[PDB]
Amino acid sequence: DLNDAQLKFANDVESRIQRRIEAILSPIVGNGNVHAQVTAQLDFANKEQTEEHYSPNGDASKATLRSRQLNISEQVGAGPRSTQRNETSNYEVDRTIRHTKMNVGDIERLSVAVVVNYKTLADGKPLPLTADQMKQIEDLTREAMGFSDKRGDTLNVVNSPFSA
Amino acid sequence: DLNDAQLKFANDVESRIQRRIEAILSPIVGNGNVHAQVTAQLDFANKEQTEEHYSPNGDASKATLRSRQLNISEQVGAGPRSTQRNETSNYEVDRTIRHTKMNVGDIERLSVAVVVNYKTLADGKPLPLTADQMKQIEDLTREAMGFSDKRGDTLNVVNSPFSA
Amino acid sequence: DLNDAQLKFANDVESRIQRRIEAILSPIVGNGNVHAQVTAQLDFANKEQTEEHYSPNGDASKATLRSRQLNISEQVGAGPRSTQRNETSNYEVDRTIRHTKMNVGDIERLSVAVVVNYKTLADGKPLPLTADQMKQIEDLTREAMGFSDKRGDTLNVVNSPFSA
Amino acid sequence: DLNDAQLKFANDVESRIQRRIEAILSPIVGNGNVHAQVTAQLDFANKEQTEEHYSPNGDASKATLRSRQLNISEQVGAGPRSTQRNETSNYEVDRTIRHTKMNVGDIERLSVAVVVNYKTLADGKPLPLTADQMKQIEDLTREAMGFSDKRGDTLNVVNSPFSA
Repeated sequence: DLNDAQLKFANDVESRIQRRIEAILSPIVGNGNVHAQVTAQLDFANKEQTEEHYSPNGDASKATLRSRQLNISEQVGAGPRSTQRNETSNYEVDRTIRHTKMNVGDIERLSVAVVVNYKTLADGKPLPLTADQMKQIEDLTREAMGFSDKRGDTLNVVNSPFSA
Repeated sequence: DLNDAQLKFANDVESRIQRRIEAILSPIVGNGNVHAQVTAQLDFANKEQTEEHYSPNGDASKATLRSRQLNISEQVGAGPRSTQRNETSNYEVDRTIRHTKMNVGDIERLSVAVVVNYKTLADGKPLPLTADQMKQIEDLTREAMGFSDKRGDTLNVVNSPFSA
Repeated sequence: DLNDAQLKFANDVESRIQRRIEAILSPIVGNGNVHAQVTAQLDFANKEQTEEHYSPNGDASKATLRSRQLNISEQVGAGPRSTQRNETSNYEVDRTIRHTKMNVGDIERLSVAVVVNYKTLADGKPLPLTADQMKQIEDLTREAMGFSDKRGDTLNVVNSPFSA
Repeated sequence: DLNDAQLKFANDVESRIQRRIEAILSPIVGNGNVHAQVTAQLDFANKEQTEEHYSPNGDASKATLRSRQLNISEQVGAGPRSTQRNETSNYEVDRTIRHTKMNVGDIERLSVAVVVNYKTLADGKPLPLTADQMKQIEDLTREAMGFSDKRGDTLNVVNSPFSA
């Protein structure tokens, strides 16, 4: 029931990422000379979070006060000195409440496998690509897939001649 | 259901960013001599936040007072001196409450992949572009995509001859 | 639903900024010899704010009083002196409450990309523009776009010959 | 009843992982020259979790205070010294409540078995593949299956000639 809807959601996301990669990889490598497939680890767990933050007021310069009683006594007779300080302070503090409801269906970790073809010249020899072109393909695929390191995304692009 | 609506929202945003990039990249590079694709990491999490800020009043110059009782006693007989100061102060403080409801569907991180063609002169030789022109294309794409560093936007523009 | 309305709002704002830029850039550079595109980062977050400000009254010259009790005693017998001052003061303070509801749909950051053509004389040679003319175009575009530094606006105008 | 629905859910997930692997393994190894089967250990246990986190306030620099009473007495007569410090502090602490409902049907551990064929040249000799090609197949399968180490995923790809 709901599981099938989630699976179809994942399939559509993967297909659209695949198409976005293919769109940029087509003009330079050529139609059919590139194949990519995407798998997506998604987030279907309902989470609700409330965050409370208090600004520190331990420093007297940023401390906000409402009432303060400072009783000071010094009975000098060091000799028979007698110092007494009774201090009472009531503070008002900064407060920030944030309520967050995470979206259901977010992407947790995306791994993408891309395979490119060789280059057959007018003679027909399948000449492999170069390192610079491979790096360009890797960068383009990283851009298309929305590659990020916090998610833990992995990308692998290899070059090999396609079968007949 | 709602996930499909969010996905269509993302697709429309990406398509419009793509079209905006293409619009400026067309007059100089030429029709079809430029291809770009956009992916958008969006924000579909409902957040509500209330912020409270208190202006500090620790300095006597900016401190606002309502009532103040200052009892001072000095019984000089340092000898048998006896100083006593009882101070009570009630303050009124500046207060700023901000209530914020973040919009659903905002952009978190935008990464854009742009590929340009080579230059075929009247002879037909695919002459590659220059560094200055590449920098101009990068700047134009950054302007079109709304490039920002707080979001974490990444842009990659590479030059390569298009396939037939 | 609402997201589409917000997107159309952004598109209309961007189109009108584009048209305003084109309107002034047309008479001097010429029809079609200028192309500009605008992207707008907008504010669709409902914010409500209440601000309270108290005028400081720590200086006796600007302090407003309602009731004041000053008991002073000096029993001179420094010898066996005995000074005692009990002071109680009730103040009335200036107060300013400001309630603000920010508009939904305001502009946060505007970045604009403008491209101009070269100058083809009667012979037909595409002569590039000059530094003074480029500075004039930059100033005119800044004026049209409502360029501001608090927002974080970025503008890029480059000169390049248009393609056929 | 529900068990059959869960089993069909597992079968669909396994079939889609199998198809994703086959899709990338087809262009290079060839149609029919690759066979893969997937088994999935799934999560059909309803879990509900509430998490509470308190920011530490043991350091006076990050400690937020509401009321503080500090009575200090020093009766010097080390001699007949008498120090007494009575300190009472009321704190306000940061608080974060997270409520999480894990999705039913998540993947716990995925193990995948892939078998590839040999290479029969124009002569017909079944030449085995190379180490580099085997490593490429392993990497592609890891990418397709969403291989992860936290889950405990295991992958085994072996090379052997297919039977008639």
